[PDB]
Amino acid sequence: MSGPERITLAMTGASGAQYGLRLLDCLVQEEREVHFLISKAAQLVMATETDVALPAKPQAMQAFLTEYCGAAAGQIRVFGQNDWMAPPASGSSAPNAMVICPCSTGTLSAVATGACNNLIERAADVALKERRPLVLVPREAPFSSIHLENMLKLSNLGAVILPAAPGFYHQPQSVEDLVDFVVARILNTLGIPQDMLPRWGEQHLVS
Amino acid sequence: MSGPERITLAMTGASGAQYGLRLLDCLVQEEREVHFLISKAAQLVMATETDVALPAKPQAMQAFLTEYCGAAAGQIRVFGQNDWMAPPASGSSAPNAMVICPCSTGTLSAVATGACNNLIERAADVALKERRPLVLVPREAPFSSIHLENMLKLSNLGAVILPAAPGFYHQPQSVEDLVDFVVARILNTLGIPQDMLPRWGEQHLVS
Amino acid sequence: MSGPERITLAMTGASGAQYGLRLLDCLVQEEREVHFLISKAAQLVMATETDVALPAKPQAMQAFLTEYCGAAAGQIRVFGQNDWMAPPASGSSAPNAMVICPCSTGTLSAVATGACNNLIERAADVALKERRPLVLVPREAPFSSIHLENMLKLSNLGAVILPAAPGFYHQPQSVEDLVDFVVARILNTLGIPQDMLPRWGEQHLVS
Amino acid sequence: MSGPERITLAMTGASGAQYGLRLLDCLVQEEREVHFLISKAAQLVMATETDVALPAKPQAMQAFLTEYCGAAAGQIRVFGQNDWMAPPASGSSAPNAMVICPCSTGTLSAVATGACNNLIERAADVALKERRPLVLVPREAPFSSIHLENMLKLSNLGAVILPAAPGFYHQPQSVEDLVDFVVARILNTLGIPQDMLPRWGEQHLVS
Amino acid sequence: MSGPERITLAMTGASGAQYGLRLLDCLVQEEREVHFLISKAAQLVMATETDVALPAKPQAMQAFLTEYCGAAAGQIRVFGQNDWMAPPASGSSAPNAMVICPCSTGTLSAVATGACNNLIERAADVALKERRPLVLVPREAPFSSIHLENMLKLSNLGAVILPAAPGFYHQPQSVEDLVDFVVARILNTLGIPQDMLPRWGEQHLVS
Amino acid sequence: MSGPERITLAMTGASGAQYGLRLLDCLVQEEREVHFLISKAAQLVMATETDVALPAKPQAMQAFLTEYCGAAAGQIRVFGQNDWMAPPASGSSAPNAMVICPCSTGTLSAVATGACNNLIERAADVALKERRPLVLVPREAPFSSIHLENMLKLSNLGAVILPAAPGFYHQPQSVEDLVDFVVARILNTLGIPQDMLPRWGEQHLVS
Amino acid sequence: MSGPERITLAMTGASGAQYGLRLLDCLVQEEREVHFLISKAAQLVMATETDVALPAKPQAMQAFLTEYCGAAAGQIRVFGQNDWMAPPASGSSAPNAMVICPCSTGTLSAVATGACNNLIERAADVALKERRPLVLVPREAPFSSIHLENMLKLSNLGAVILPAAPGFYHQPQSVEDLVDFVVARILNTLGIPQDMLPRWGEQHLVS
Amino acid sequence: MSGPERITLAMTGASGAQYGLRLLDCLVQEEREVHFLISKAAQLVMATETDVALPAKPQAMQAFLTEYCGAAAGQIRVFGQNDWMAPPASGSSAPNAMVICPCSTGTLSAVATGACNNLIERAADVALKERRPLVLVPREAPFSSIHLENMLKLSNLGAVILPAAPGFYHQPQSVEDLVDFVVARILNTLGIPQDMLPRWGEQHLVS
Ligand SMILES: Cc1cc2nc3c(=O)[nH]c(=O)nc-3n(C[C@H](O)[C@H](O)[C@H](O)COP(=O)(O)O)c2cc1C
Ligand SMILES: Cc1cc2nc3c(=O)[nH]c(=O)nc-3n(C[C@H](O)[C@H](O)[C@H](O)COP(=O)(O)O)c2cc1C
Ligand SMILES: Cc1cc2nc3c(=O)[nH]c(=O)nc-3n(C[C@H](O)[C@H](O)[C@H](O)COP(=O)(O)O)c2cc1C
Ligand SMILES: Cc1cc2nc3c(=O)[nH]c(=O)nc-3n(C[C@H](O)[C@H](O)[C@H](O)COP(=O)(O)O)c2cc1C
Ligand SMILES: Cc1cc2nc3c(=O)[nH]c(=O)nc-3n(C[C@H](O)[C@H](O)[C@H](O)COP(=O)(O)O)c2cc1C
Ligand SMILES: Cc1cc2nc3c(=O)[nH]c(=O)nc-3n(C[C@H](O)[C@H](O)[C@H](O)COP(=O)(O)O)c2cc1C
Ligand SMILES: Cc1cc2nc3c(=O)[nH]c(=O)nc-3n(C[C@H](O)[C@H](O)[C@H](O)COP(=O)(O)O)c2cc1C
Ligand SMILES: Cc1cc2nc3c(=O)[nH]c(=O)nc-3n(C[C@H](O)[C@H](O)[C@H](O)COP(=O)(O)O)c2cc1C
Ligand SMILES: CC(C)=CCOP(=O)(O)O
Ligand SMILES: CC(C)=CCOP(=O)(O)O
Ligand SMILES: CC(C)=CCOP(=O)(O)O
Ligand SMILES: CC(C)=CCOP(=O)(O)O
Ligand SMILES: CC(C)=CCOP(=O)(O)O
Ligand SMILES: CC(C)=CCOP(=O)(O)O
Ligand SMILES: CC(C)=CCOP(=O)(O)O
Ligand SMILES: CC(C)=CCOP(=O)(O)O
Ligand SMILES: [K+]
Ligand SMILES: [K+]
Ligand SMILES: [K+]
Ligand SMILES: [K+]
Ligand SMILES: [K+]
Ligand SMILES: [K+]
Ligand SMILES: [K+]
Ligand SMILES: [K+]
Repeated sequence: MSGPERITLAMTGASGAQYGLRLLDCLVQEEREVHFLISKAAQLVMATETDVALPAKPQAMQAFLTEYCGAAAGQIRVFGQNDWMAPPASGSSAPNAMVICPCSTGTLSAVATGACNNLIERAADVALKERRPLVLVPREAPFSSIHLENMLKLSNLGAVILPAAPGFYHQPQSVEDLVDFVVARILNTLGIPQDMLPRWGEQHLVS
Repeated sequence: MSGPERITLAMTGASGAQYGLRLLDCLVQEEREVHFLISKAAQLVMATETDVALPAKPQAMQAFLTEYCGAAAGQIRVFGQNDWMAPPASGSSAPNAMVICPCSTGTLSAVATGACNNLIERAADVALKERRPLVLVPREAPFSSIHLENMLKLSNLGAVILPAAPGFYHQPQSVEDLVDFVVARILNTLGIPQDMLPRWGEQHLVS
Repeated sequence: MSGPERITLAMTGASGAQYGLRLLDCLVQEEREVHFLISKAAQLVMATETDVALPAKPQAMQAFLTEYCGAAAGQIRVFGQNDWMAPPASGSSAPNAMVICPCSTGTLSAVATGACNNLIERAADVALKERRPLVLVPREAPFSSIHLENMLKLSNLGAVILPAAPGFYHQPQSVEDLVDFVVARILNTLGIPQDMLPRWGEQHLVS
Repeated sequence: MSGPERITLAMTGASGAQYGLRLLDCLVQEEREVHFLISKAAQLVMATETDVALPAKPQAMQAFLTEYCGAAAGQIRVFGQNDWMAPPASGSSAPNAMVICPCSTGTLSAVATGACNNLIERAADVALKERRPLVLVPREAPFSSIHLENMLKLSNLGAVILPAAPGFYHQPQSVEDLVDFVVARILNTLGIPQDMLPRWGEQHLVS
Repeated sequence: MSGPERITLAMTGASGAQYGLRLLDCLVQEEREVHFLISKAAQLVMATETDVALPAKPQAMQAFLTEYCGAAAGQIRVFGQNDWMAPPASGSSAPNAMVICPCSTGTLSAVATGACNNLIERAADVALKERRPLVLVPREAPFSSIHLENMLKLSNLGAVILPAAPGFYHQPQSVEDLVDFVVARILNTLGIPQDMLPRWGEQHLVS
Repeated sequence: MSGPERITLAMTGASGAQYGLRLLDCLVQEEREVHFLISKAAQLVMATETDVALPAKPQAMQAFLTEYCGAAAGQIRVFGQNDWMAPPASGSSAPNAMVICPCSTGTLSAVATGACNNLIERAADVALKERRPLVLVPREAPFSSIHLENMLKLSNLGAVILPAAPGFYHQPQSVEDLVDFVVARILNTLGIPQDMLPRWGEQHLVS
Repeated sequence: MSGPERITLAMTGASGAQYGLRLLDCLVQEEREVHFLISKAAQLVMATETDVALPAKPQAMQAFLTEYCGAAAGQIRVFGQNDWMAPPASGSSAPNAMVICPCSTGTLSAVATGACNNLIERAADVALKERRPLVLVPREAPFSSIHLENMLKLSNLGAVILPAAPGFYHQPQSVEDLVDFVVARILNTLGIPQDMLPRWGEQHLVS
Repeated sequence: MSGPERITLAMTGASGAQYGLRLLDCLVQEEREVHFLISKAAQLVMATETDVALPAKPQAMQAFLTEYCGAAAGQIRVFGQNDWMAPPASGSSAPNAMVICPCSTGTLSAVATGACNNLIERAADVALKERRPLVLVPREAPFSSIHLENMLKLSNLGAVILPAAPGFYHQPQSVEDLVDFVVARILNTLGIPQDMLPRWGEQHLVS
């Protein structure tokens, strides 16, 4: 397979819960193992913006997402916000790529400063120290200078800052097509196959 | 009226021509005077992403947009890319707010470095030196460190960096609802009334 | 009216609870709408330094402060520390000026780094990104280099750093006169009328 | 009225005393209240470059300028260089816009470093801390890196650096027309009406 | 006595709980007063890495540690994570040296940014502002650039960054000898006598 | 004795002359030798804010302060603003701690830039180069970025920035109790005994 | 002869075409060889601000300027904007001093960033790399922070930033006298004799 | 095979010679080719801290280490400190990963500054310029700001700073278990299999 076998997928409390659920679904369809983390605020976002009725506790959440996605037993792990016995908490874990989608400005801040206050933040700290892939998907507008400095610091350290800023150059017809644009770029970044977004100009030879 | 009487609206060659056309339409409906500039690349974007058949030359373009938007005679000015006799080229002009929507990474760069190679770039240079409003609406993903440094520099100088990163917390049902989210935030930034996006929590008293 | 119609007033756990209560009282007397937030540590400060017996929960706190201040029904809103449905949590809210009085070194830090861990910190993050007024009133001595760097960063971004450092040039006779000095400068900063502190030299013509 | 009711006008010892006297005259004609400060070196410049015989002491200077300008009694205040009882010395004063015209490199330095050695320098320090308008009009050539760093620091803090560098694009015919160009840009910066310099392109609709 | 009479000893959730317990034991044997703080994560580390069954609540923990160490009544104080009435929370307290051993990357971050979210972090903030000794003992590998920037900032402000990186130049024979190496260097840093690690070259006169 | 035998006490022209006079009184009561310096502006502040009728010339001022404070002959030295033969002007002098209380923004600037224009500024320059204690007590609000950069630079070089920002956590009942709070913190900083402000939590053992 | 034998004189599209034409005339009268470059925008400025009817193409322009200035055949070279075979394009050319007069903000930007988009910009890039004289004469007001950073960078690298900011201390009587002031300072900078501006104080011996 | 076929292993004169010998042994057992370099000071460390009697000259050292490790002929190359004909001296060499274990503060400095004074330092310079793996294993405590700046610079350039700071979370029972912890993390960093340190949480599915 091309790309990572295991992805840590963290959802934090920015608007755009649809992006994180669609990415989860694509990762599952690509037979990847997902270590799923979700913040309390992201739970409130998902309740507000979607009709997904996500259970609160990790085992119930795991059972629910496995069914929602059509996943295999064991394919989605769920870990709670203080579960330091989970693989993402240590750099001695097997290597995973990590994506924070969506990424709140508060989570962006914590990652940029090294605040390590829950498993999402620690997981990101471990990805950086181990030089494992780290993709942040912020959703905010305007971005203040606070936000921008935090994104620049992490981009300079090799994190990929991938704003939830979809393109329109494949004539999107629905909200889903815009969601899938962003998801496709995340999968592209990770080196995971996707067929939602064609390869630009692949068939163009000259002019 | 609340907000500026005159807006310089520059469209550059990032994906998201729909945002610039919808903002133009809203500004016209709010009885504002618009000084419209468009780059050659933005013309190619508009041809690719939309069914708007925009004429190439400024007078024909002006006639076309006046009709497209339902504007009054004289309400949309169009100026070509080297027209230094246009108001935006000089800080001795009457004051305008300026929005670059969408803003390509190349236009972002030119504004951040002071490159003054066409009227859009000069207009932005004048807005900064005169401390007149300047709003950039970049559409790109990932953002590299190049992009982020350019956005940070301009944000620190009082430009508003407003990525084309719509929210989902009003349960959007169509591409248009996402377009209108971004447009609403631009109008909010400018201090121009809009009723596309409600005032969050306006009716919430306690808890 | 001169100055903002709505002020977000956040009290955090620095010494100087008297300043925040007096400012609240002045804002109420000036017929402003106040969105009141208070941290858990600020509750402990208020219990230690004052004889105000503030209820713990937002609705009871709202009822209590409305009575304490002589406010109109609805004039003081109180929002709890995780209430993301409150106006201050979103930049799509109606615009407010925000004052953090007093501002702990920990809240100063969170605002400077963009940590967004409760509604006070998120509210400040939103004020900065929206270029809405943000006034911090730190109370600390000595200030370390940590403190000073955090204040400088925010001052450079247009926040007003207004230490709780009263002047003596109007011959204060009581603790209240010193409290009112600081409050007056906050109201001056906000553009709200006050008659506690005269306009210096207003009547001086020459020499 | 558009623009500030009160301007603090400080003349320092750069060449270009004509600019400061013409601005004073325009401000008076626009019915503004002027708080006038002049350095000892600026007195020597005025004696060298002009035929204005300015008295040395503040009351005599005030009487003289009131007559020279056709001002109303009380409209021009003059304050001496150590008069800390004057409004500009305190941020608790009524708000004024401040212009230093012309601005010597030494005054530029003092403002950039916060040196507070006379009332002009303190007044500028107060304008910055209160986020009241501050316009500096340097006259120097070449500018060294010392000069440029000082101007950049203050520009980054929201001061307007407006060099005495007139334009020629309205075909000036006299020294006075060049003086009036610079004065017009200062008044433009302050938001005060002026009809010396037309609004560029105001009548240009297309091309 | 040489060295401080009172040490604030904070244990945070890095691996190396043995270092903190051994330092506590040495401090007790040197008749020092210890103000002991421990984070929730450090409690989980101690449970995982050692057979010390530490009670959870401060009074029970105090009784337990007094017995474990052979301490005098009152010699070990224990304070909970929000106990702002404890001496370390205020710079008006009697002076203490502070050691964070072990120091997690998250606690390192909080100290470097001034986040003041529990008593350990506030205590460190107070040590820095009062220019009282502050020793951090990080245990992490690799160190990322996040970690290193945080350590550099604090080292530049006079904190001692003392990694849990034992030496081998006294031919250690056990895990305990390595633990005691690090502890000895902490005591050396604090100016407290120790005889675990000889003074290098003390008896070497020439060559 | 604990703390320095000799303190250079400089009063500059910020509001808060009461702080400097009370500190002088405490230092005298602690049998310290004081080298007293006062700026011309500080003389004007003392005349405005207090009923102390301080003579202008150093010998008369010395006689006056010796009486005002109950000092021993020779215990208060007074030196004029250009007296380079005074001990504070040279690092070859016997070592003193220096406190600038209150510290104007102009004196803060001069110390931060090394301007050495009077004996107070030179004395501070000498304290820094000799790594002798230097405590600045600024009184200003808001602090601008100018102020904050100057304070940060000096704090990074080991000066203590101690704003005149009293605490309220010992339930102050008078202006004097607030003055004494600040004075106590200065004496704490210097290592001089004081009993105005208790040691926080000294009697708290657990919880 | 004192000063350079060859000057590259580039005119760019800032207001102040009179300065560039007068400098050209003085250089010709001093028997210097001039390599003349002019941007398209500078052609539009010259048409607007002057009655010089400058031909568009380099050979016609050369013939025209030779006549306008009274120059010898071959004394004024003109090179077009993409003529890389011209001496200024290579550092292996014979050495020239270069002056950009007037210098637009866009040309200032290009030189500061190394953009090399036409022969003027490349010529400046070559002057810097060869440590040959480079004088920029900007004409703009206000200068923004963009402008100032670009000028500072180049000043730090040894370029001379000489704003078109004439002095008045030789009692100018006409627009020409102000033009000649600036020209004189450029010639002074280059080490070329001029008698338009006397040597200040040359005859002053004492006082 | 996973990971690099060739590792340049440099031992420098920090304490911790055991780490370098154990890593050498593991690399040999994993059938990797090792290019071994050792500094003169590291020879003195090995003599002091271990009972390995390492010959001084490269051929004798090679024979000795081949036997000590059970290596194949040709599997360990040894190169002397000025042998510029060795592969590590040139980026045109076949690619190797490089580890400096242990890394003295002096070698850390040389690598950070580009000092190229022996083959170890040149080899590291080549690894950085070729973007080949470079892992430094410093052993020092405290780390000064000198050390930390050097580590930060190299970490920012993509070197891995892996302090000799073992963890205790697998209940180490001997000095060897601590040595093997660090070695395992180096092998993890390099992508070489190891079974000394389990993959954290690999078997944890939920909670
Ligand atoms: C409905 C809703 C939408 C939100 N949208 C955003 C958003 O788009 N971006 C953002 O940075 N925060 C947003 N927030 C706020 C955060 O959720 C808040 O700052 C929180 O502290 C983030 O915490 P977390 O990073 O632990 O998830 C939203 C909150 C809610 C309830
Ligand atoms: C269909 C199309 C879509 C594009 N989308 C983007 C985009 O989303 N962001 C971007 O920075 N550039 C985009 N580009 C590229 C630019 O248009 C290109 O870099 C151009 O030089 C911008 O020039 P301008 O700033 O003068 O408009 C796009 C180009 C085309 C043709
Ligand atoms: C009585 C009392 C007084 C305090 N005084 C201060 C103070 O003056 N400045 C400060 O930064 N923290 C002070 N603190 C500490 C904070 O309250 C503490 O650092 C807390 O974490 C701040 O949290 P908050 O920012 O969420 O309110 C005080 C605490 C108490 C209990
Ligand atoms: C006739 C004359 C012209 C001057 N022209 C300038 C000038 O153009 N720019 C400048 O920075 N200083 C000029 N100076 C010098 C200053 O006046 C001098 O540096 C002085 O210290 C400025 O002090 P001030 O800032 O208190 O006015 C001039 C002085 C005189 C006497
Ligand atoms: C068994 C165990 C070992 C840990 N080892 C480390 C470590 O060596 N370094 C580290 O920075 N964090 C380590 N952590 C993680 C932290 O404990 C986590 O990031 C936590 O948020 C730190 O919180 P604290 O600073 O409040 O103690 C470990 C956690 C556990 C459970
Ligand atoms: C009554 C009075 C009160 C003042 N209060 C302050 C103040 O609180 N802070 C300040 O920086 N300057 C204050 N100033 C201004 C200064 O005294 C002024 O900037 C002066 O140049 C300081 O000079 P010095 O540093 O030599 O004492 C005050 C002046 C007077 C007359
Ligand atoms: C009449 C006229 C006057 C101008 N005045 C200025 C000016 O004073 N300063 C400036 O930076 N640009 C001025 N401009 C704008 C520039 O000419 C424009 O930004 C252009 O892109 C500069 O290109 P160039 O650097 O290749 O000459 C002026 C333009 C015209 C037409
Ligand atoms: C026994 C011994 C132990 C040493 N331990 C260390 C150490 O732990 N860290 C360190 O930086 N230097 C240590 N040094 C010092 C260095 O070896 C010394 O600074 C040397 O110049 C390093 O040179 P190199 O980098 O060429 O190996 C030690 C030296 C000896 C003899
Ligand atoms: C949860 C845990 C074992 C953290 C330690 O991991 P690492 O050694 O810091 O990568
Ligand atoms: C097009 C034109 C007149 C540019 C000059 O404007 P400004 O004086 O630089 O603001
Ligand atoms: C609570 C909420 C709707 C946060 C999103 O606000 P914004 O779009 O980030 O200004
Ligand atoms: C002259 C005077 C009262 C200075 C104090 O003003 P502010 O409180 O520093 O703004
Ligand atoms: C817990 C408490 C009294 C904090 C205030 O201490 P300090 O005045 O900030 O050193
Ligand atoms: C007044 C005097 C002797 C200044 C010289 O002191 P130092 O040698 O600069 O410390
Ligand atoms: C036009 C040309 C030969 C450019 C190369 O010049 P140089 O070697 O870069 O100074
Ligand atoms: C020892 C040698 C051939 C050094 C040159 O290598 P490279 O071309 O600098 O990578
Ligand atoms: K959470
Ligand atoms: K174009
Ligand atoms: K709270
Ligand atoms: K003066
Ligand atoms: K805790
Ligand atoms: K003085
Ligand atoms: K051109
Ligand atoms: K060597």
